[PDB]
Amino acid sequence: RKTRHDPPAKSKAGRVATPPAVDPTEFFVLTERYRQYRQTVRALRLEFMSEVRKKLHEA
Amino acid sequence: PMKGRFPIRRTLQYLGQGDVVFKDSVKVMTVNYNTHGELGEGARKFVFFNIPQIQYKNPWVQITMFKNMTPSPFLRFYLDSGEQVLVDVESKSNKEIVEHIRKILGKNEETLEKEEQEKKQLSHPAHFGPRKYCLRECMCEVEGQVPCPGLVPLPKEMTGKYKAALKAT
Amino acid sequence: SIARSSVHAKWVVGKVIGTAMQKTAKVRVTRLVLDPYLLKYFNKRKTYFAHDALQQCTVGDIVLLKALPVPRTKHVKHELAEIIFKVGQVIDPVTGKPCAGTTYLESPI
Amino acid sequence: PYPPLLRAMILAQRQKYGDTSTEEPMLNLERARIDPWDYPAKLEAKTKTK
Amino acid sequence: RKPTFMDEEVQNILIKMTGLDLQKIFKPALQELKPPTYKLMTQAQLEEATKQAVEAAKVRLKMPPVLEERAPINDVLAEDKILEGTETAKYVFTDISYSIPHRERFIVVREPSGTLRKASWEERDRMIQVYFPREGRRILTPVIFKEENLQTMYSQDQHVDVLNLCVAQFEPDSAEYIKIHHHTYEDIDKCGKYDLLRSTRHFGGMAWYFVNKKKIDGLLIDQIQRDLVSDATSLVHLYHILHPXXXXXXXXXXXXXXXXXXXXXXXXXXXXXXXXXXXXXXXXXXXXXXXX
Amino acid sequence: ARKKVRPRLIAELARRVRALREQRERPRDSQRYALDYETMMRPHSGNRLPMRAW
Amino acid sequence: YKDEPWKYLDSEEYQNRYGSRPVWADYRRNHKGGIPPQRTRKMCIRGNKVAGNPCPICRDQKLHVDFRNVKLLEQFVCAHTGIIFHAPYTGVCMKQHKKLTQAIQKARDHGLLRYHIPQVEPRDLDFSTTHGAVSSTPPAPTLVSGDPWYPWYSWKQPPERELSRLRRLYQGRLREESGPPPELMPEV
Amino acid sequence: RAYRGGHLTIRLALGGCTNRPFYRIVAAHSKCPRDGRFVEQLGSYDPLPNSHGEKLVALNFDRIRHWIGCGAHLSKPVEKLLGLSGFYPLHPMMITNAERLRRKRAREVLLASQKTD
RNA sequence: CACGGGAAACAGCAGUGAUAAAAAUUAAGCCAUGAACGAAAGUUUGACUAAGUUAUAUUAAUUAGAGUUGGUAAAUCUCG
RNA sequence: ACAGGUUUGGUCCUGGCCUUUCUAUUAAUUCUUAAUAAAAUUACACAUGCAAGUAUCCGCGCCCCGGUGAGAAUGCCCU
Ligand SMILES: [Mg+2]
Ligand SMILES: [Mg+2]
Ligand SMILES: [Mg+2]
Ligand SMILES: [Mg+2]
Ligand SMILES: [Mg+2]
Ligand SMILES: [Mg+2]
Ligand SMILES: [Mg+2]
Ligand SMILES: [Mg+2]
Ligand SMILES: [Mg+2]
Ligand SMILES: [Mg+2]
Ligand SMILES: [Mg+2]
Ligand SMILES: [Mg+2]
Ligand SMILES: [Mg+2]
Ligand SMILES: [Mg+2]
Ligand SMILES: [Mg+2]
Ligand SMILES: [Mg+2]
Ligand SMILES: [Mg+2]
Ligand SMILES: [Mg+2]
Ligand SMILES: [Mg+2]
Ligand SMILES: [Mg+2]
Ligand SMILES: [Zn+2]
Ligand SMILES: [Zn+2]
Repeated sequence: RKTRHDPPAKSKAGRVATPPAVDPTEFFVLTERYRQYRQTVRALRLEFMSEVRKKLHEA
Repeated sequence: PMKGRFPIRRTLQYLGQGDVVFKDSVKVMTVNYNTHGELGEGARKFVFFNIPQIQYKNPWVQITMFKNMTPSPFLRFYLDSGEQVLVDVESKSNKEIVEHIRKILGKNEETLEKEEQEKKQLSHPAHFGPRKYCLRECMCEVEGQVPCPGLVPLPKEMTGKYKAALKAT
Repeated sequence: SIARSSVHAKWVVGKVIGTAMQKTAKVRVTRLVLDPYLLKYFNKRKTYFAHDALQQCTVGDIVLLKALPVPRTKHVKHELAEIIFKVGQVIDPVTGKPCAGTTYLESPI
Repeated sequence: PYPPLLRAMILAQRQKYGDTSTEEPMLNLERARIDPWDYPAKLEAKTKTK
Repeated sequence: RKPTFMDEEVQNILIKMTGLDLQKIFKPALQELKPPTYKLMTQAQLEEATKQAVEAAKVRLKMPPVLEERAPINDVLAEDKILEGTETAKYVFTDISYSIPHRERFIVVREPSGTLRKASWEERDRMIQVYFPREGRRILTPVIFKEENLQTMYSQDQHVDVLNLCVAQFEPDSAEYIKIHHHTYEDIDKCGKYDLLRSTRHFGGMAWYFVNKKKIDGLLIDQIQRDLVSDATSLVHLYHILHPXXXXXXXXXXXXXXXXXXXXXXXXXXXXXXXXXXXXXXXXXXXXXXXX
Repeated sequence: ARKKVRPRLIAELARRVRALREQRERPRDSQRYALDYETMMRPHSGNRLPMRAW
Repeated sequence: YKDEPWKYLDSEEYQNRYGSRPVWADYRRNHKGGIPPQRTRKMCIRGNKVAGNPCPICRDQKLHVDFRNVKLLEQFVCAHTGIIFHAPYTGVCMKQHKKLTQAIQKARDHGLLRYHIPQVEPRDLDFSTTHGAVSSTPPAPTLVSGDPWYPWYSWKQPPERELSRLRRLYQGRLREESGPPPELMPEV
Repeated sequence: RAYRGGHLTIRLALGGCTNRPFYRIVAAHSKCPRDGRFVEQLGSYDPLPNSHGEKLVALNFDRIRHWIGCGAHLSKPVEKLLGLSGFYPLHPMMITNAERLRRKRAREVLLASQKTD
């Protein structure tokens, strides 16, 4: 890979990222599916933390 | 080995066969014995045979020996708690010192088998890696799976240049 | 309960080599190390510095060294715990009577 | 509703343990609350709860 | 009633029936040979070494537990039919934790139908062999258990090796285990070859397929052919335990019981061919008349 | 034994140097976040703002 | 001779030539020193040519490599250790070494050729079929009513205010394509 | 080696014989190399279907939930596997890619029936 | 050890002089994985994937050429 | 090492040197194809291209992967 102190390309300069298109149905649907997803997952995570506490402090 | 007058004790086998293992409290061990007498006899025998086995099995434990200081032979033990154990060895047979030391600070054969079991479960059959740590490696090997392309060149389709020559054209 | 010394040294038996510094004993420690070629154990020695409060150690003594929780100097990791054998004066731990070599100076009766 | 394989797991272990109560495996979403991404994050320090 | 192999009656009787032959028990193995070690012994120490050889031969004579046939398990933990559209081949997920008993493991399958189903017994077996490799076990099923190979092997009188094949390769409650076990007992029933497995640990399998299938024929005839009275009487005792209420059982029991009485009565009330059992119980009796 | 004795004096020098020069040359936010509106180009950071932010 | 192996090994030509001794009994390999190159020659038989002093196997073309003959494939495997012989032991070329290995393997696999199979105890120690993994669990309240396992496996068409603000944000870049998910897959 | 930062990450390390890939579920550091050093082996994955047509995955769930229990992050395909397994909820982009495929199947059934005409 | 000084850095991927007994493509994509950001679609990645070049090593056939023939050590005749 | 040749008119003894085994480079002679792997003289100088971006600002990242073995008896192991 590159490094901090390396010079940037001549072809990378005049180019800033052009975003991908958005679709409303799919998008909102996704914000929800994901919202709920990391919801149940951040739940199972705290569950696993309770597990770790249990194993260790019962050790 | 020829030289030495009981070379069988410089064997690797004789070092792993002799059994006493020391607790985690025992750190220093002093052996104080006498040169001249028929009353120090088995002790010198204990030095000349068993100290080898002890020491091998107990590397981090310092063992020392003092000759002809005190008129009668003994063992001294210095533990982590500052507990100083004293084992009087006089007319004792070699084996009696062995098994009495085994008695005082041993480790239950149970404890040993449990510990070694803890270390054997550390080696897992299911994993995959270099031949050093595990058995199987890339699963070129395992039965139902795909034979890896070194041994058995795969069908023409599954090749990358086939998929690219088909995608381009 | 935290008081520790990171040194493997936690307890040692060692001879007293020298008195040459103030309140500090120079102690010879002797371990059995295995030579892998011959399969044979020899005495490898290490010179340890110890702190004595009494300045009590004559040269040639047998001394029990206790680890010090916090190092004093670079070279002082230890404390004289107890004197196991005094040089020229030894009391039998077994019978508690004074001795020189194999000779009881004070016998029973 | 605990995810299918993990549900079968909890059911199997509470079954082998000797507990026959068939009650559903209910998970609590109580502490899982997440702010949406427009929520400004405080830049101060790391809070140490003593 | 509750008769089973692991009951102390069936166990002590199969133990006294099996017999210990230290020659067949401890046999030359085709393993890489090492040089023999020697020692000089007293009489006492020779008897001690004998009792020791017998004591290890006991644990070598340990019988593989017999088990009835498991019932194939199909259960669906979940369904999502949006995942059916993936159109990919089966995913198989296996739980490996060293502590968990292999009966307690979770073997999972996700199909192109996008449903979560539990794997079958043969699939569980071959997965637990892939990820917990065990020696004697072939992940892909052996060609040797085909009937051609099996029969060509039986001609070689190798029955103990096929029985041993099945002990390692498959599982005690599986289908093919009981299949080729009972098939083996069949092909030792047709050739009268029972005495092969005499000193073998597979004897219990013989007596416990044959007391249930209710042909005690060749076993009793080969027991009174070798002039062993106590083994035929103990076999009749077994058919008396696993079948308590029947004509032969309670009649030839309540009437009277001994070697001659119970053996001759369970010879005439066991009707497959009683002529050979009565002719052989006539033969060991005339030869018990001649030698004494 | 294992003993490696060796000084490094300029390992600290560069630290004091970089730190003091850092606090003295620390950019005030006036020129820093200052932006050229036509090119959408930051003179200070050389960082061109994203296409959704114009 | 055709494929049938037992024919020549029972034969009088064989019993005359090799006698009762094994094949390779009289064979000797010729090399640069007292120590033979650590694995023998690749293939002795090439194109139409057989090279020099041929192997015990391939000098006589009446001998066939198959998994059928116990007779031919016996002497190339040790009696007492029951292990195959590497090519330097016997003297056979390596092609035939590999062919013999696969042969003897396919011989032991069909039960034609003996080997040692040890006593191995049963897999499990205790068998309990009673576990919740083996026996069918109590299928969930989400299974009996056929419900998707979570609220979000079912596609919900969003409110129009939310979608029109979602257009209001993305206005220049927006690609708006209706998202109803046709329920059954198949196609040509 | 010694890094500036980074997290414990459960991911897929790629070993391979080139055109027959094989994966190892592995507990590691984020900034260390792909197949490189790791804390503990967790599981494995087999990309190519076998004689019975089965892509094979071995997972250790006790240690998976111990490491996820100690604050580990999971990679995208690790959530594909753990989601499909049922130990986790199905990832949203599985159902999203589902939707994409379903709609492209209807659009191309309509393409097949527009071409047949 | 870089505050400073010489001075203007491929010991990243390609490629090029000089030098050495030592000679891969100034090649294609982020499709798989890992990484960086991201709420998220996703964007980038000479890591990597798939190629391309080489008898440098194994596998396999389509492919026959090299060394040797006093002794150790397999194998020789007539001339010069 | 299962050892072999080689001191003397000759025999032992001591004793090096060499051969027979396996691997890697380069070279000379030859070489049909594909597959798998590995690709390396040179801490000598470097033409041209590219290897760090992402993202509603800020921010996060930018020898992390990757290269090399120059240097240092450096260091493995173990607190
Ligand atoms: Mg500077
Ligand atoms: Mg380069
Ligand atoms: Mg650079
Ligand atoms: Mg050049
Ligand atoms: Mg590029
Ligand atoms: Mg390649
Ligand atoms: Mg070559
Ligand atoms: Mg080759
Ligand atoms: Mg040619
Ligand atoms: Mg010759
Ligand atoms: Mg001379
Ligand atoms: Mg001469
Ligand atoms: Mg002379
Ligand atoms: Mg020479
Ligand atoms: Mg070359
Ligand atoms: Mg090269
Ligand atoms: Mg340079
Ligand atoms: Mg490195
Ligand atoms: Mg390196
Ligand atoms: Mg030095
Ligand atoms: Zn492979
Ligand atoms: Zn040949």
